[PDB]
This record gives sequence, structure tokens and C-alpha cells, in this order.
Amino acid sequence: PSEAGHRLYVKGRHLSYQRGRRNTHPKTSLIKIEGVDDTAAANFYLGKRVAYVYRAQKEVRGTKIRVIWGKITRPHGNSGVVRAKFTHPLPARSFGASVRIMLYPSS
Amino acid sequence: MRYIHSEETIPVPENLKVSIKSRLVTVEGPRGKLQKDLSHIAVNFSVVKKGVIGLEIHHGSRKDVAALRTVRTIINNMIIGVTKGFKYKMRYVYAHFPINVNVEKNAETGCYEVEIRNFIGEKIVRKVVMAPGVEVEISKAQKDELILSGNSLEAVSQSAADIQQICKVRNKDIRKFLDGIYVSEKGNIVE
Amino acid sequence: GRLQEYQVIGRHLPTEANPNPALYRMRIFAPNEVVAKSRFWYFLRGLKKVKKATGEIVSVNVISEKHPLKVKNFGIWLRYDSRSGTHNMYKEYRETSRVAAVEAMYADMAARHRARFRSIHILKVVELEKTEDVKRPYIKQLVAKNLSFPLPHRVPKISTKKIFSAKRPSTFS
Amino acid sequence: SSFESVVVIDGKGHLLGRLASIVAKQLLSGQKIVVVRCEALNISGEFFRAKLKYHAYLRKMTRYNPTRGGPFHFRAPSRIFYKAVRGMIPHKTARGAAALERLKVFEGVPPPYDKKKKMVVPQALRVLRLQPGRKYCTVGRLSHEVGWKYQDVVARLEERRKAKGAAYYERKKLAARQLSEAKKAAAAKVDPKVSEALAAYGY
Amino acid sequence: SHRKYEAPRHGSLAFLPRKRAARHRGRVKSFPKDDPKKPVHLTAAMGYKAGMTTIVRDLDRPGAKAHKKEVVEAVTIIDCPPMVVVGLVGYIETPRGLRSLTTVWAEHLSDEVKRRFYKNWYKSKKKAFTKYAKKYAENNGASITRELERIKKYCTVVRVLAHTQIRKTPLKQKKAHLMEIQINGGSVADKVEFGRSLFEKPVTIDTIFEKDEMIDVIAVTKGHGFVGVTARWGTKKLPRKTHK
Amino acid sequence: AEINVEATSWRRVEVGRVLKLENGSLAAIVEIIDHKRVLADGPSSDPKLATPRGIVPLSRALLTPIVIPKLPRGARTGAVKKAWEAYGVDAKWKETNWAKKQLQQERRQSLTDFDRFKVMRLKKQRRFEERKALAKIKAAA
RNA sequence: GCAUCGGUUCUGGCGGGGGGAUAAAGGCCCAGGGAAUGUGGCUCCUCCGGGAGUGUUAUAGCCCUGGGUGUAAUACCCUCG
RNA sequence: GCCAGAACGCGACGAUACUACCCGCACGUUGUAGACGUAUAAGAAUAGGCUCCGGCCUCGUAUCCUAGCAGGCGAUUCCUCCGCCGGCCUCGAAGUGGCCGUCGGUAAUUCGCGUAUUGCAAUUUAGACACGCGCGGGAUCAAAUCCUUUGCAGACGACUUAG
Ligand SMILES: [K+]
Ligand SMILES: [K+]
Ligand SMILES: [K+]
Ligand SMILES: [K+]
Ligand SMILES: [K+]
Ligand SMILES: [K+]
Ligand SMILES: [Mg+2]
Ligand SMILES: [Mg+2]
Ligand SMILES: [Mg+2]
Ligand SMILES: [Mg+2]
Ligand SMILES: [Mg+2]
Ligand SMILES: [Mg+2]
Ligand SMILES: [Mg+2]
Repeated sequence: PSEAGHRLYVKGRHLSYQRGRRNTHPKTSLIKIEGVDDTAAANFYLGKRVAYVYRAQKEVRGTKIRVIWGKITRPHGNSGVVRAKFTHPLPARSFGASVRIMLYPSS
Repeated sequence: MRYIHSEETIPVPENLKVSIKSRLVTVEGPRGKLQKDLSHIAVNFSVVKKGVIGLEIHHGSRKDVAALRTVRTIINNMIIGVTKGFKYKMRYVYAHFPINVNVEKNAETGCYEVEIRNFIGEKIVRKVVMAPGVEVEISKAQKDELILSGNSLEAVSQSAADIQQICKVRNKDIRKFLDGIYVSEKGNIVE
Repeated sequence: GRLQEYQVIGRHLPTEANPNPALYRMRIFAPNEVVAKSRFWYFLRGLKKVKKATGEIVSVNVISEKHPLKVKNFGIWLRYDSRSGTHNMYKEYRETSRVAAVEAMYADMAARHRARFRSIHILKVVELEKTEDVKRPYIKQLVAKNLSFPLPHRVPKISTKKIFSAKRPSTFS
Repeated sequence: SSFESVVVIDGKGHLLGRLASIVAKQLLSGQKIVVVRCEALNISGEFFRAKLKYHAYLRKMTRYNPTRGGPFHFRAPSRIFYKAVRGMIPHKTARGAAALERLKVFEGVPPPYDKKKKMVVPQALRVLRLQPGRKYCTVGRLSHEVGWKYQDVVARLEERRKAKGAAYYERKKLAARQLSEAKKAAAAKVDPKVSEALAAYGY
Repeated sequence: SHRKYEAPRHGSLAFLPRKRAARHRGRVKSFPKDDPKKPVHLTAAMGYKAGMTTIVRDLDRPGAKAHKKEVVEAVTIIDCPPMVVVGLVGYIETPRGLRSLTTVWAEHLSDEVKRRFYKNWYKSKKKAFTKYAKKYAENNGASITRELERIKKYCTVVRVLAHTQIRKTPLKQKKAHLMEIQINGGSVADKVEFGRSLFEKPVTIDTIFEKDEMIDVIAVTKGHGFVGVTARWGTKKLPRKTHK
Repeated sequence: AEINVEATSWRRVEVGRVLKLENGSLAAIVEIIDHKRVLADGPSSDPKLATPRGIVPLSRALLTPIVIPKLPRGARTGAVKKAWEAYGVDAKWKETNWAKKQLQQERRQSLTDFDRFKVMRLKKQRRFEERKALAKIKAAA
């Protein structure tokens, strides 16, 4: 019975902040989206919502899981990387962790 | 300056067969089998006619093209040796001390061995091992003569050079002391 | 699309002792018309006693290739400067337009003789009408009869973003 | 691009430096890598040039005490490759240390990683990068000549595992031959119109 | 500037860490390389040092000055009661070196060996191999023969375990010494057959070595304490009027 | 004399060879410029297979197994068009495996969400018959 | 969170107008002139695939010079939405 | 060959009291550089290869799997696919796979009942390893240090010995 999964988002990875060679700006992050490899493909995802979910120690209001919400703003480079802004900047220990790219604001 | 097309040809007698596979050449004839590996050269083989082999190099540099004639001669010698064979001769040269040579055929390895004694009156004894497939023999037509024969020109020539290079005079004027064993004639077993 | 051939006509300013001065015409290869005019005064300064402050430009026109679909052989005469002394050369090219021939020449001189754009004078560009007028052996092999050749060891084109192939690529395309 | 749980790379025929830079970037992104057959890697240029390079490396050592601080010269083929990767990573940071924890390197193919799929990095393959006529060497030969002791042990073990693979390949060929026969017999059995609908869809 | 006159350095850097040895018993770091065409045999033994004495013999060395004349030479005496074989070990080749995968013992062990596994033997319960011995009486010792078959199939180096009978010497010590001795010989099956047939049997030194043979001796040297540079390395003494 | 040679056999660039370009178009070679460039044109009636007259770099082309016989060197567009249609280049190109692969790829990319559901269900019905047949032959060994 | 707006900015697509040799080419048609990396024929050498002569459209075609369709199309530069 | 032996490198073996050990079940008072279909084993050449021997190769742009209350309860219908156990073989590079049997589940076809109200979005609290706790069953009855002693050892610790 129903040997299928339940996935409605696209996978992504947190790479780093916006930076120069020796200066870094945490207010913006760079995200790699799986499967997109050029600027034209990345134009589809402008404006979507991004979620970063993780675990904590204690329960607050019925759970031990927390979220930080954000959105995609503009492309980056020539190879499909994009920029994003979150409500709070990401913790920077998560360089290499995974995020969820929604489809909420559609067409 | 690259050359678009360079080509050479090789005729083949009706008494033998040739096989090429992944640039590995096998020549089969009335006197034995020979093999050669040419996987370090970018060349194209083909069958031009009923009994002619073709060699091609496309878009080659001046340095690259120089190796086309080299490959042709090597394979051609392989055909000649398998159908006629090679034969080198050496001669003893001495002034005062005679040179004594003894030749024995080893049993475990099937090779030939050559021993040299009394070179400029030295007490040490010199020993050289011939390459497999090369046969040595003391001459009976004339004195102080060695005869080396075989199918591979590379094998016969390198073995003959081993004998010549082992006998040297040290700390003397070699324009005056001319003793040694030297190659004097190169030819074929047949004809 | 880097160069075009222009026609430039110039003149000395008319004076009372010489109304109606003579007119001079040159053919200039340049990326645009602003540097076409600057190149004109450079060459004329070396031949006649005229300057830009004592002359004026009469006309500028673009010369287009008459048959940019026919394969041609070209010959070029030039003069250039090395690190010590100046020399004359003659080279040959095979393409479909005069503009294409000059662009190939500029790349060729930079590669083989380290000559910059600022140290080359073009003397003459001529289309060779007869197949007997070909002199250089690297052109002669291209005008041979019944030409044909294969292409061995061709690397297939693979997207950069696709790392981690699951099979060994071939080179027999 | 694709996210995997682990990627296993067959090291035969890859150029040492180019494979090293690609592997380093994957680790910093958050991908786990395993490299096998490190003895079959390649280096461009003649062998004699590679030997002179290592000898210059060997001459460097701490003067006042050779047991501390000094460059420690590892000899195994997998440790030569590991050194090249570590130079392209900020290994003195906590982030850099975590990245190196996602990599494994081996000589030969140890039992965990046979019976598994091995990929290839075409941006670093020798037959696709090097101009024909140039010269190259193998890391396995360089290691043998600077003091690596287990070249023949690995050579004998590799022969055994290839002999087992020949038996496995024989079974795999039989299965394909039967599956093709089953599809032929079942095709003309039943499907009256499913065949044409699938063909129109491209399947 | 350069040193005024030349002189070699004092001492050798090959024996460099001048520290106390890790173990009291000597350690065999290599064995003679194996030849499968020779009969199976042992390659080492152990004994105790008694002292030195003097002998007289006539030399045989053509061309020498003392040819066919008597000479005086010093010798050393080693006390060697027989050894008892207790078990064997197997080894395999890996890309990381040799490692041992099995070892199988004998059914009965003497109190000499069992003292080696203890540091307070006088107040222990002495249960060292009590449960292992029962493996010989279960299923006709199928577990014992299973391990022997494993060595025949995978291993390529076989060694034996042997200990001294220290009660036959005038020493006050009661705890024996134990070591591994490699077997060089025909085949791996032959090595196991030979090694197991020697279980809890004495082996005499005359079956291992013979007369007019060159051998090597491994041991730990005599100990001095904290020593200064003059005696430890052999440096020149400084003048008589040197302060400090 | 016995000679057994096993080596490569490439397709040659020549006057009359038909090339395939990046965007599925076709062209015929009329003149060779260098070892890297060629003058070509394709006068095809099908708007998806036609290309203008011009120079093509050989690095962006593939050699098809089709060669127009006796195409004069340097022939103009009118002469090429006549020989193109007389030989039947369009019909020959449709029978190659390269064309069929392209057609299959186009069909799969044009599937909607409802089509994807139906192709899953249709494959299962064919798969059911496959497993029954495979079990029968394998059981009989 | 969504909808309708204001300020700034990044990025896609579509419809027109003007210029130059009133683009240059090019397809089709008319008239004249040439040759060769010489098509078909004719001759000789090999049947062993072919090669060598001869000469100007034939059973292929190519290059120059004028004219018509034609205020043709398209590229490039500028410009109104 | 010869010296040292990583005090955060590894292997084999002996005996293991204190519920320290083994098995089964059920929980979370917990941790993890970061599950969400975490699905894919030939070797070799690249100026050559694969094969069912008919043929095939730019291209993983592939193949497998994929529907039902986060996936219910019945029927029609089918003999496919999946899993826990048990028995035989097999596996040594850092030990794995295959065959068989019982049992449990199961849209390839076609239907009948149920779904609402989480109120127009808010992580889809779902995996795998470790660790802790509580039961119910089995198995087991050990050593080390101080202390006295030795001198093959020694500044003191440490070391070779005996009780
Ligand atoms: K001094
Ligand atoms: K806009
Ligand atoms: K116009
Ligand atoms: K016209
Ligand atoms: K003719
Ligand atoms: K239902
Ligand atoms: Mg002298
Ligand atoms: Mg000095
Ligand atoms: Mg004093
Ligand atoms: Mg706005
Ligand atoms: Mg007009
Ligand atoms: Mg117009
Ligand atoms: Mg240690």
C-alpha cells in the first residue's frame, strides 16, 4: 500500500556568506540548488521561500525543532548559485548543511 | 607547420603471414615467430593490396613524422630475419698473448655461454651470457673467428656487442695496444 | 568582427595662394571610424607636409567584400620593427575576405615574432587569382587535388557542471 | 549536480593534481568521497623529472631535532595523493579538519568497496587531457623507488579479486540473455493497445 | 670560521637513542629467509650465560704466519637445558604488514610457564588455562582441529611457542621464559604437521645447531647508571686548571 | 600471403559529406578551407533541417554516414539543391539511429503531469506479463 | 500571509520607424567573355583498383562584365512604444 | 641487515568477583559537521571496442522502483513482489554471500463504504547509528597496588626476582 515518498521541496546546501578575498558579510548567504547549472535555470526560483530546520535540547511549545525562514533574492555568478536573505543570518557552523527550497509563491 | 598526410608501404612475400592487433605485430614464417609491441607510437595500419601493408600518420608534426620510416624498417627487418636470418662474425686481434675462447650450451636455461681467457695475459676469467635464440659457434673455415646467428637482428647485434665491450685495455695508450674482439662482417644465414 | 576596411580622403586647408588643393586617398583597417581618421593623419604626416591642424577630412566610407562566400588566397606585404632594426616580410593566407586576412595576420605576427599592433605597417593586400601564384608550402597542401582527411582522437564535448561520469568516454566520434 | 550519500572514484588513469582540486571542493561543500586504486594514478612528464622532485622534498628536515616539527615524508601512493589534497584545504581550522574527515584513500580495492559502483571524473582523465606524444609516469612506480614495501602484496591481491569478478560477470551475462528472451515472448502475448500508447509516449 | 684541524666525530649515530631497553629478554627482529626445498627445522633457541675460559688448538690457514702452530683463544660457555614446545601461531600477508590470526595451545602446561602470566602467583587461584583445556574433551576436540585447518588454508608463516626449564639451573628464579621460533622448511601443511607433533615434548639444542657453525647472539648489555660525557662518548679531557 | 589487420576506420571530411550541427540542422560540404573550417550549406525543404550558406567550424559538427555522389567542388546553391533532392537526403536521414534517438528524446520532454501518471500505469501492466514469462523460463532452467 | 499603489533598481519578451553602394551578398531570368585542381566524349597504358593525354558543356559544373524583378530580404548602427 | 617504537596506530590469545557479562522486550532523561527513493560491482583499449553472432557504440537525455486515512474496512480478482525466522554450504585485504523451508504481508483487472472543522500558509516532530534506564531469562566466582625480599638494576621513581 502506497510504496511512495512525500517530498514537495527541492534540496539545497549552504555554502558561505557574501565575501571578498579577506572580508565577509553575514547578512547574505550563498545557496547551491540541486540540478540548476546556469543563470536561466536559476531565474525560476527567484522569490521562493527557504527553510533551515535543526534540532535543539529542550522543548518549548511541543517540539525540539527550530526553523529560520528566508527567501531567494537574485542569482550569483554564471553557474546557478543564488543569493538569499534570512530573518536572522545563518549560524556559520552550517557551511555544508542542507536547506529546503519551497515552491510556495507560484507562477 | 603540420603535414596532412604521410604514408609508407611494406611488401610481404607469399611464404609468411602477418597479424596486427592493438599495435602488436606478429610475424610468422619458415624459421620461427617474432613479436613486437609498438603501442608508444600513434600510427594507423591498413591493408593496401593483396600483399602490401600500409602505414599512415595524419596531421603530424615534423618530429612525429620522422618515426614513420623507423617503424617501416623495424618491421621489414622482422620479415627478413624470419625468412632468411642474420649472421654476424667476429675476429680475434692480439699482438703477444693469445686469446682463448670456450663456448658451452647451458642446460637449465637453454642459452649459450662464452668464456674468455688470457686477455693481455690476465688471470681473471671473463664470462658472457648470450640472449635466448642466439647461437654461437667456433669457426672451422679459418682461425680466430666467431659466428653468431639467429632470427632477431636486435638479439644478434646486442649479444655481439656484449662480447666486444667486455674486452678493454685500461691505463694504456689504446692507439698502441689494439687487442680485443671486433665485429668484421654482417650478413644473412641464407645467401 | 573586430576590423573593417575604410576609405578616407583628406586635403590641406585651402589658402589664397593655393585654392583647390590636391586630394589624397588611403585604405585603412580599423575597428571604428574614430581611430580610422587618427590612423589616416599618422600615415600622411610621414609622406606629405600636412598636419591635422592645417587640413580637413573630406569623406569616410566603408568598403564591403564583393563575394563573402568564395574561398580565396591572399598575399600581404608588410614592414615591422623588431627589438633591433626594421624588416620586410611577405606572408599568405586563405579565407573569404580581406578583413579576415588582416585579422589573421595580426594574430600571426604576435605569436611568431612578438610584434605588436603599434609596430606594423601594411603595404599591400592582393588576391592571388591563379593557382600558380601560390608560393608558401603551407598553402600548397591545402589547394591539392582531391583533398580529404579523417579526424582521429576527438574528445567528446561534456558539460562542465556534470562531474562524476558513470562510464569511460570514447574518442572515436 | 547531484547529492549522494557517498561517491567512490576509481583512481586509475586520473591526473594527480587535477583530481585533487575537484575532490577538495566537493569535501568543503559537504560531500563524502572515497578513492581507491591510488597506485594507478598518473603524473604528466617523464618519470625522471618526478624522481628529482621527490628528492628535493626529501632533503628538507629540521636541523636541531629531526623527531619534531620536521616535514615527515610519507611513501605510500595513497599518502602522496593525500598530501596533494591537504594543500588545497585550510587544514589548520576546525572547518578544514571536519572536511578532511569525509575522505578515505586506499591502495587496491579493499573488501568494503568492491561489489560497489566506481565513478570517473572526466575533467581529470589522462586520455582526454594529454596531447598524444607527451610522456607520463605512474605514482605506483615512484612510491616503489622511495621506499614503499607492499607493491607485490597489492599486485597479488588485485589478481585474486579480478578472478572472482570473471565469475560474477559470467552470471550477469546469462541473466541479461534470459531477460531479453522473456520480453520477446511476453510482447506478442497480450498487450493489444498498451504497446502503441507507450510507443507514442516514447517508451 | 672553520675548525683549525680535522678529526672524526666521537661515537656513532646509528645506535642513537641511548635509553634503557624496553624488555629484559632479547628480541629477534628478523629470521633467515625461507626455502621450501629444504627439510623442516627450527631456527633459534635460548639459554643462560655461565662464564668464560681458555682453550688451545693448532691453526689451519695456509699462507698465515701461525699456520700449523698452536694458538691460545678465549671462549664463552652457555648453559642450555632442553626446551618444551607449547603451541604454534599463523601469519598472513596484508597491505599493512604481517598479522597473526590464530594461535592454538596444548592441553597441559607446566607451572613454570603459568608463572609467566602472573605478577602475584603465590596468592592467586591459578586458573590460567583451566577453561581452555576443556576444549580437548568436547566433540573430540573439533574446535582445536578447526583452528589447525585454518592455518593450513590461509597462513604463509608458521612459528612455534617454547619455554625454558629454569628449574634445571642453579638460579633462584622460578618463572620461565617464553618466545616464538619460526619454522623454515618444505610446505605449510608440512610445517603444521611437524609443529603439532612436538606438543609438550622436550627439544635438545644438538638437534638445532651443530659444530663449526656461525651463529648470532642477542641480549641486553651490562648496565651502568648516569654517566658523564668523558666515559659515555669518549671526549678529550680538559686542562688541569679548568674552573667549574 | 596472409595479412590480418584490425585497426580504426574513420569517416573522412570531403566534398559531399553531410554534417550534423548542434541544433539538429544538416549541411553538405562544398569546400575545404583549413584543417578546422569548412564551407557548407543545406538546401532542405524542412524548416527544421535547413541551414544557410556559410563557414562551419569542425569542432561543432558530427559526420553522418551520408555522402552525396559526384558533388562538384564549389557548386552554388542551385546545383546543391538539385543534387540534394535527387539523392533523397531527407529520407535517408530519417532512417538513421541518430534521428530516432532525437525523436524519442523530444517525446519524453513533452509529457504533462497527467501523461506521467498514465505512463506509470501502462508500464505496470506490461511488467506483469514480463515477470510471468521470466519465471516460466527460469524455472525450466 | 495576500491584493491594489508610490520611490529606487536588476532582468526577460513583443510591435514599428530611419541610415549605408537607398547595405554588400543571394535565388530566378536576359546578354557577352574566359579558363582548369578539365564534366561528358575520343586516344594510350593496367584489369589490379585506376592512371596519363586531348580539349571549353555535352550526360557535371565554375569564374569575370552589364541588365530586370527591386524602393527584395537579412546583418550592423541609431531611434518611438 | 642494524637502533627507537606513534605514550590519541593496529593484530592474536588467557583469566575476568562486583547484576561488571550475554540474549529478548519496552521506553527516552539523551548524543551525532547535518536521512527525507541517501536504489545501481565486470576487466581492458582510446591510431579502438561490446555482443544473445542477428548486429551495436557522440549522448546516464540511462535502468530499477514509484497510486490506496503518513495510505482505512470489505469484495472481485492474481501467483507476482517483499520481510522476520530456521537449516545447509561459502567468505581472511579491515571476512561476505548463495540455495532451500515454514510463516506473515501484497491493485496485474474492476468496485462499495470512510475522509470535512488542522477553519485561506506556518519543520511533513517520521531515518540510521551510538548512550542510558526498567523488566524477564541465561552464564560467571578474578586480579592489581602498598608491604616484606632480591641486585642480572638503580640519583629518586622505574626494572629483573621471591613471599
Ligand atoms: K674556528
Ligand atoms: K522592464
Ligand atoms: K533601407
Ligand atoms: K539580383
Ligand atoms: K577526360
Ligand atoms: K480507498
Ligand atoms: Mg702510462
Ligand atoms: Mg676543514
Ligand atoms: Mg682559575
Ligand atoms: Mg513597483
Ligand atoms: Mg533595393
Ligand atoms: Mg531594402
Ligand atoms: Mg606504542
